[PDB]
Amino acid sequence: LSRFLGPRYRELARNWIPTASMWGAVGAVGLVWATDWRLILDWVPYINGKF
Amino acid sequence: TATYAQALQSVPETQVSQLDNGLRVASEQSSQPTCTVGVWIDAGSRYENEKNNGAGYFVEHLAFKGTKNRPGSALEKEVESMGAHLNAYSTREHTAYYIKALSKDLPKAVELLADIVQNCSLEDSQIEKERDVILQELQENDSSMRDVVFDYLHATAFQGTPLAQSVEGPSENVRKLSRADLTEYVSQHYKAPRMVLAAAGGVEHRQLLDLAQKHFSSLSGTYVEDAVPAFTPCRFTGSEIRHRDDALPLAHVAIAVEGPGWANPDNVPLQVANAIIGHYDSTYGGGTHMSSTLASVAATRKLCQSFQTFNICYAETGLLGAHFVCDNMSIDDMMFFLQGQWMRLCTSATESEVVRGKNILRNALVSHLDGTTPVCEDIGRSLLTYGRRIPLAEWESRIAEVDASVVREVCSKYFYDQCPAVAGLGPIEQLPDYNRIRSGMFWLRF
Amino acid sequence: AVAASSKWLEGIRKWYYNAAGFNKLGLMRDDTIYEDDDVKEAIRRLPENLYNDRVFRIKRALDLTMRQQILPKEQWTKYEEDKFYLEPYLKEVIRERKEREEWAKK
Amino acid sequence: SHTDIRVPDFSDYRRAEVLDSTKSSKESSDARKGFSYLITATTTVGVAY
Amino acid sequence: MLSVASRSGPFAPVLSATSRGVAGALRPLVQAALPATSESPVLDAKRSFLCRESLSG
Amino acid sequence: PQDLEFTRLPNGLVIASLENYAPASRIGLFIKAGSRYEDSNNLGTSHLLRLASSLTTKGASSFKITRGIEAVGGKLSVTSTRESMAYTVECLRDDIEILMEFLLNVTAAPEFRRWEVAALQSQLRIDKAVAFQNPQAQVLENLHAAAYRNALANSLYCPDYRIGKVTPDQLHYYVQNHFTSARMALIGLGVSHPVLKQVAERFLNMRGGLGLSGAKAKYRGGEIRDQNGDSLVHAALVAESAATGSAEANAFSVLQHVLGAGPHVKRGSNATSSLYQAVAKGVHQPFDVSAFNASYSDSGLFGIYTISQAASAGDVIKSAYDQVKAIAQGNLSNTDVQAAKNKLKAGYLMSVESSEGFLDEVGSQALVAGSYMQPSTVLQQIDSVADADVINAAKKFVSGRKSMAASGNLGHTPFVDE
Repeated sequence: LSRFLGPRYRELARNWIPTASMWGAVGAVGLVWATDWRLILDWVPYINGKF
Repeated sequence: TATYAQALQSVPETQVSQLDNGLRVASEQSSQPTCTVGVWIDAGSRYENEKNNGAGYFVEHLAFKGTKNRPGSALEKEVESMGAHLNAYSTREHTAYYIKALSKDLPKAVELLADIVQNCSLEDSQIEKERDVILQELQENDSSMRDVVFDYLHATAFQGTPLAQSVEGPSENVRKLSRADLTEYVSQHYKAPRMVLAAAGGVEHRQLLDLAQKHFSSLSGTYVEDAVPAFTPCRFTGSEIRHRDDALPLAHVAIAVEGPGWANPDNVPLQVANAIIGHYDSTYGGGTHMSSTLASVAATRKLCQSFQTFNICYAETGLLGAHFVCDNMSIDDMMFFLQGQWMRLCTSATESEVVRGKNILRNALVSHLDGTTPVCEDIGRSLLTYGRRIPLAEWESRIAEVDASVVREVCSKYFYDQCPAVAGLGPIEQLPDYNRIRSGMFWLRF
Repeated sequence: AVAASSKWLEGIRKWYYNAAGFNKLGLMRDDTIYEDDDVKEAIRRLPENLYNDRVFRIKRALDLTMRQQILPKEQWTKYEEDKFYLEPYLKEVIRERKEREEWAKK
Repeated sequence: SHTDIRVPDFSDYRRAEVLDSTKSSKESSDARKGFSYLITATTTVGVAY
Repeated sequence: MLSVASRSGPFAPVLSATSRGVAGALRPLVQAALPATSESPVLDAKRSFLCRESLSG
Repeated sequence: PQDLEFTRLPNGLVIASLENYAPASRIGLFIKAGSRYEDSNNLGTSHLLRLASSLTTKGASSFKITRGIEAVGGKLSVTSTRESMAYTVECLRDDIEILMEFLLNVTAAPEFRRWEVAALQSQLRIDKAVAFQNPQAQVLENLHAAAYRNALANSLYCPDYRIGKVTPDQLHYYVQNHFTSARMALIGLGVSHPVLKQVAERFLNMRGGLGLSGAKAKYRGGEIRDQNGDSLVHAALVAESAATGSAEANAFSVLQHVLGAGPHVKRGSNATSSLYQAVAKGVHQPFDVSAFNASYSDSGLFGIYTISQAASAGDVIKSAYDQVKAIAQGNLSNTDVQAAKNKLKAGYLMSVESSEGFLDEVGSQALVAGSYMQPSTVLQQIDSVADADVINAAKKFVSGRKSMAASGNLGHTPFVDE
């Protein structure tokens, strides 16, 4: 398919993949206190967040 | 058949000389029976204070009304009887008088120009006749909406500086300028180190230099009664003027950020960028297919009558922005699409856009220098601005080093988190609030 | 593009034309197309006599389906009388869309 | 006329680094537009309550 | 021999692709403008008159 | 150097090229077409043809013409008179071969598709209303309708009843009968002469000769008055003079500059204009006055043009007409004739300075006369005009039958028989 074909489609997606960890890692930090992810609160020694 | 590169080498060069006065004399010779010769002066309304703001424009009116040697209409009879033309203008920075004549009438043409700028009469009966001509010309300027809205943009971007004044001055100064205020204006600002004698066409440089030595050598070429102006810069202020008048059929809006001065090297990639935004008018034949995004949108939806982008430069500062005309229900959409094109160049600017914008700027520089009158004006105003004439081969090597990452860097420096200056003339109820305009300068996702 | 199956594959085309039943409602093949953006631009470019013929044929078929009825068999649209009136206008609209798309990536 | 229109004086509202009408405000603008601006940023660390 | 613009007075319109439409040569002939109150009115389909045709580049 | 290279083709086409060493190039195609060649059933076809240069051709779509010219920074413009049309292309020196190909598709193989022509009909209304914001434009279209019965009375703009009704079959018929090779000239300015010629042998398969003879124009001594709400009165008063390219046409050009043909000094009082001085003796209010000169291939008009206030319009026209009567009865100095020859000489050399004025000047000479003449020859024909011929051209105006057109508040404007 030549649906989304082109060197233009991955050129704006070339300069956005630095700020497309604002898509995935922001979801990874968007589920730290909304979820209480238990074994990745010891990602840091800093969060003794519940007593 | 030569190339474009070989044709830039065979352009004739400009020869500059100087007198003991300090008066500069420049020429470009090219094989023609006609010529244009004139005088360019560092004078303007930014050198006036609040007491004499209409002084330099009043003097330009009296320049062809008779001198000491040729009184009254005897100057007009001499120019007309040889088939020559005589013109003038005045900006905020410059003043020019020039003659288009035949190239064998050059000794008579230089003699008339030296007599205009040195020995003008400024008699009392002609001064009282000239007030009513100027007062009627101010009322005619109020009907031109484009001239009013650019006077509003200077008055709000440079609020408490000399650069906010108008060229013509207010109407109360016009009623009260005496003969004494005009003679002080000439002896202070019409000085030989601030003047340039330029010529283009069928001229020899050696002939113009000897004509300048017998007609201009009695200019005071010192700094007697010392009036060398301590050049104060002028600051930019983000602000707004709104003039609401619902009886007018269309609305005029101008918006700008602070831009670079004359000798700043950022000027060349900033007009590659303005050539990507472009201009539009509804008498164009190319609409909905045009390369510019703002032009193609305004033709498809019928959003405006016209728009244009500008690059106004002064010695240390400038204005960088756009002007458009539309109806009363289209102001919010046109401001939305224009601000979205500025943000799309601060990021995201592509290489094929920059190739088109470089080709536009090369064509606009060559097309301006066509004829003896625009070549002569480019000589006389580049020696007051850069101190030299920049040849066409040097403009091309600066244009050739612009690419897409340079355009992204210079547009982010001048546009992004900056406060604009806004001017509007009615019916402008749908012109957005300044907080909503200022928040349109920073983007959401980048 | 096989010369040995020139008549055989035209028998399957004529069979499928009768198994589909827009000809029983008095419709042509280009009446039944799904109207996306390229089809809606081709309808706007039709001449005024071909536009008015299409509007009446669709209205008569919608009225038959409301009543759960079909036309008499002598009024059915024949297979070798079906005019592809929309196909030259649609091939030109699509060629213009593909020209604006090679330009946007080159 | 429209040349009788000028902006009235705004001196008793300006920030203390733009009262001078002759300095061209090059570096007194990016080192100025920050007064009410971590005000906006340290607000949103307090909204973490 | 020559043009209609040399022996001046009969007028000409232009259309461009990227520039504005112009009418005539000597239609805005002047020293009707130095005599007082010659106003160009506000328009409903208004145009740019300098129209990039004399730009500095 | 390399002054001009002039060449007739065996099918009648004229090719002229001058080799500059300038960074820009210019190509122009000049055609004997325009509004004088239409009749009463297709009025306004040549105005719509002027606005249709970006439409789809056989070699390039309307998208590729707009995008392909803008990609190199070029321009495309059309200019028209009552007797000619001109198609102009300009760009830089290395891009001129691909813009020459776009110019040949527009003029030699256009398509006039139904939906594109129908979408362009509303541009006729926008283009006419922009032009008619100048009061000079509608006064000069009424003046040609008052002066002729046919074939120069047709307007440059489409009539109002006709907007919406110009058909694609009319556009195909107009180009087929008027865009032919014996009516055309191709002028280059930065291109060599061999390059333009093989360009020219790509439009000769059709259009082999002369297409349609136009009707000879017949003079009518009419009058058209247009009352409206403008603040000033515009009026014109002419008589029939002489065709272009004659010895009597040079005498009317000198007579125009004796009387006054526009100002030389910015905000000047027009000290050498004998028309302006005679009006300003008795009138102490804002006015303007000029001599009008229009020269065509088989006819011409000469007269006066006044702009005045409503209550003073009769005084301005009568004093301007009396000054021409003094020249016709012998009051003419040789000092005023020599000063008028200088303004006519200097104005011709200044109008050929730029590339735009030089290309139009070669194109008019190629269609009207079929040759090129150096400006040294043109300057000697002006020198040969005598004082007896200037007086004899003012006698043809005074005793000739008049035509008139006026507009504004016409309550004090005289009628043409008064």
